[PDB]
Amino acid sequence: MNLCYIDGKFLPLEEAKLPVTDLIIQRGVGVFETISTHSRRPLMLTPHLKRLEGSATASSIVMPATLDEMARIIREGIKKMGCETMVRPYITGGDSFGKDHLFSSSRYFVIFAEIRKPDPILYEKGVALHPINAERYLPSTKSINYMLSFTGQRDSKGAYEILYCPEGEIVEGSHSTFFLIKNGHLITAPTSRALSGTTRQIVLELARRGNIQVEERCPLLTELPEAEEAFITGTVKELLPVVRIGDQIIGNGVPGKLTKHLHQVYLSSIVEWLE
Amino acid sequence: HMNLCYIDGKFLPLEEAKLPVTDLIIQRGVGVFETISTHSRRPLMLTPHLKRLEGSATASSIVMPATLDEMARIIREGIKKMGCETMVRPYITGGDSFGKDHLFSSSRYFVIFAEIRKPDPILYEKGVALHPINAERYLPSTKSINYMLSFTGQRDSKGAYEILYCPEGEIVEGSHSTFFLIKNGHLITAPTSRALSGTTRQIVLELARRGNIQVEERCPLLTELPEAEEAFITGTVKELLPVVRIGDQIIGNGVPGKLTKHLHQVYLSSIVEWLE
Ligand SMILES: Cc1ncc(COP(=O)(O)O)c(C/N=C(\CCC(=O)O)C(=O)O)c1O
Ligand SMILES: Cc1ncc(COP(=O)(O)O)c(CN)c1O
Repeated sequence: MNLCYIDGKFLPLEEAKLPVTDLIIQRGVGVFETISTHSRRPLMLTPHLKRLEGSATASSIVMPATLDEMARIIREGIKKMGCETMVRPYITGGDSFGKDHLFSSSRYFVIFAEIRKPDPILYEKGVALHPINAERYLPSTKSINYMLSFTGQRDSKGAYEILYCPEGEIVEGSHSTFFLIKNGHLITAPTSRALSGTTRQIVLELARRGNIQVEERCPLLTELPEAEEAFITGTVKELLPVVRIGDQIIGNGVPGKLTKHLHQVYLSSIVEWLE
Repeated sequence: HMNLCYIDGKFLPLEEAKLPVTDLIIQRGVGVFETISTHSRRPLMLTPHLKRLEGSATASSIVMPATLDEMARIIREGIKKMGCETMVRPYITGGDSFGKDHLFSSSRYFVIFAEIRKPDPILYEKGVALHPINAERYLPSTKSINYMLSFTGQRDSKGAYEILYCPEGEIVEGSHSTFFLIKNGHLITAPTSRALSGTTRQIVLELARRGNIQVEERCPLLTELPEAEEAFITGTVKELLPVVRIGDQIIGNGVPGKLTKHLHQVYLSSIVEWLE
């Protein structure tokens, strides 16, 4: 069964509740991470917890626990789940923004759920993305505000995921780092504009190992007709091929050879970053 | 009276009200709300606020969890229990799931009742400062719970009262307020194609129509501020709050102006007409 660690206890997820006074509810003041397991070990646990502290600090939220305490809770919850686990620690604003311009009464909780990988057919056929003219503000911060990822899909035509394409510059997915492949090169937005993805970081290391050139610039929507391949990355989805962006088919409209090769190398290599 | 929360069919003490962590308002910021205030313990613009709430929900793919008649019933019953000037905030949550049908079909709702806290009389006397930012509210007709930018954007606000959304130097609105500029004795305010349909905004345009004061529904430009006489922001609690500084730019003579004070007086004299 799914779990939530809150107020010092592991509860059944469905029993865990938060006071309506919390500014995560009232004003969307919250940050979080998604951590996933392979062989019941958390992948890039330390990078994820460093990113969470980064998100909190950048949002003027005082950490309500040490990273060592959060790692302790995360390991104990994975052990209790006894399966491959998706873990989501949340840090809330809590009830007040002080005279000192900090959230000093932050609450936190940690969700544990059995991992749900995208369906194997989505790796075989790839997915469609819906481009929007919008950006994530303070893009290095992973806040809980994913409203546009849902609302901005009243007319997404069954797309898997939103693509933030401010003024036609591709930055990233609502849940994913975006990679374009052009002439055998990787193109991905720089971390000035895109979240510093853990999967992103591993793919750049794999590209270095493979002597695959990476350009850290925003691919343009206007470059898509000349791309060979595209994929999106995240700890759960791994490398997921993108065969359509809006009305634009990417290359031949099926997952490409460099995407499949990089996904195979990822799966073979991720032991190195298991904690 | 103590603060209340209506949730799961009961009025609780606010401090006892809790929401499941499974709710996507918590996990993903899927939430919309309104702020309703009282004059003489009667709700101001209750129907326009509830229609705006349904607008917000519908535009966010959230299936309303109660009828507007039921929400109105709850709001009136809570005001009666408070027996004082009340700020009322109904919230509509995403609930636990986004369906294969691209809707939030298990929305929750709750309603907070709190004693009204007006800005300090000194802020009406001296006016306030706004901090301009190069950003916009996406889905601007929708009032969502996402106010993170209003808080984080105060590392460098220089003590501003409120952030002002000034995408590409075009003034749209505050994080919590409608923005009005005064030039040559008339009103400039962003159109509702770009700004929230403020209930205070709507009343101010009707008062302008009655007073034969010209309203231009265009985004005032940061570059026009040196030529403005006055500015103010509006919201159901703050009423008309003078703005004497935007960024490093002083507005007019740097004190509240005569058309702002006149419109605030007519507002307060006339307010009964929009009570329900
Ligand atoms: C805005 C955004 N960009 C990029 C990423 C990719 O980051 P990483 O490679 O560190 O996972 C995420 C992860 N979004 C997730 C997890 C999705 C996944 O694991 O595939 C989320 O919680 O939505 C994200 O939310
Ligand atoms: C973005 C925004 N703009 C304007 C307003 C003012 O609307 P009203 O006059 O209905 O309070 C609010 C309400 N706090 C708001 O959140």
